[PDB]
Amino acid sequence: GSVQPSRDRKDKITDKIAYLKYKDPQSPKIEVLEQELVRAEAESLVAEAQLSNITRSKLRAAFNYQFD
Amino acid sequence: MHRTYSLRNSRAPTASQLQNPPPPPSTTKGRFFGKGGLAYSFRRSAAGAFGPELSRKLSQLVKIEKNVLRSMELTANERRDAAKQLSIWGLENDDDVSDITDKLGVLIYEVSELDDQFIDRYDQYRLTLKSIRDIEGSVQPSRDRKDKITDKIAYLKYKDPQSPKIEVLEQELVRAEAESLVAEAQLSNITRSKLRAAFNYQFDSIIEHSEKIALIAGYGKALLELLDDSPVTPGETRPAYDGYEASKQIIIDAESALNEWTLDSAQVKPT
Amino acid sequence: GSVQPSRDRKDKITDKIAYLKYKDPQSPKIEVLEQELVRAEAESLVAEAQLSNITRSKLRAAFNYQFD
Ligand SMILES: O=P(O)(O)O[C@@H]1[C@H](O)[C@H](O)[C@@H](OP(=O)(O)O)[C@H](OP(=O)(O)O)[C@H]1O
Repeated sequence: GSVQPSRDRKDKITDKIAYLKYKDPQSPKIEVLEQELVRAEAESLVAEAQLSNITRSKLRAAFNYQFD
Repeated sequence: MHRTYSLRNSRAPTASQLQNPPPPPSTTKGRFFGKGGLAYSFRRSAAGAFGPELSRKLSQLVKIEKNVLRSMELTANERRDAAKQLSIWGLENDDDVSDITDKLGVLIYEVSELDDQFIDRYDQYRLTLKSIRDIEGSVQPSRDRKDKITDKIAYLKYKDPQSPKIEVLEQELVRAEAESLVAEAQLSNITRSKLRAAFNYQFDSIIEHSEKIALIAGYGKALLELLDDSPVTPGETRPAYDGYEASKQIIIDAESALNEWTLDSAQVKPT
Repeated sequence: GSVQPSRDRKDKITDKIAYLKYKDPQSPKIEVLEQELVRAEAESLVAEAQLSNITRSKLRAAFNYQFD
């Protein structure tokens, strides 16, 4: 639940970039938005890994304890 | 630098001062500023207390640059209209005066034309600085969020160490740190480039405008050198003035020199 | 005056393509619209040439006649 908002924000930034590119290509906000998008992508790249690292361990430990 | 190297607010003697004594200060310098009412002050103050704290100063600088650029347009318009008025006034006089005055008005008329291009380049430089302002203002919230997360972790650790929110908060903190590590680099990468480019453009524009103005003034002096003067006794009649052709050649040469000049052919060579 | 509507239609088609790409990339109308755009471009390529061919001739002839 804590992990999800990062991907939410990345999707929002991507949608904003896609809309603003269509509206007018001459806006000066393309570069800053692209930099923000690449920053969010770099963050999510490690966020997904740290989310997927612990699930397969905690689930296994809990189920082993329950079965014992 | 008279102010820096001496506590006096006056002007230290120099070569120009030694050659010619400095003129008295202008009498039409009133105590009241009269800086276009309170609109300038409002534009100056409102911009510095609304947006993010990081980009507060650059907005003020942009507004002040806008005021600077705005003033020169009025100056150029007034100078052009002054030239027009002088040309109008010179008509009802002698033949030589009715021509020299018109030629001088025509020559003076191009200062506003140069100032318009200077203003355009100034606006370009202002936009270039505004880009840096915008990117730094967008950069700040990431560090704001990282600081907030760090403070939350520090408080929750003190409140009770047995809370299960330590691990998730620590992971969020490390994620924010990893994001800020590239955010700071991408913020610092472009400032030293955009500032350098904008200032180089501004200096090139200043050099070009100053050299063109100096050339125009020199050719104006050359044209005015033709105006012959001699005292006349009462009852005498001055000889008919015949110098129409020379002035036309002078102004044609001025046009040719102004058009031919390029940046690479700058006459001034700094040491 | 007769030449202008071709470029008007080409601009309209380009704007429609640009908007529909932003709205959703999964629409099946991208290919047909792109083909229509390339057809309009091929038409305008000769329309501009045939417009510019005759102006410099008719203007010159008319002005020569007037001066004579
Ligand atoms: O003392 P005041 O009320 O402010 O008026 C000034 C001065 O007393 C004269 O009236 C005038 O010089 P002239 O009589 O020669 O025109 C001058 O105009 P100027 O500043 O344009 O020279 C005024 O600024």
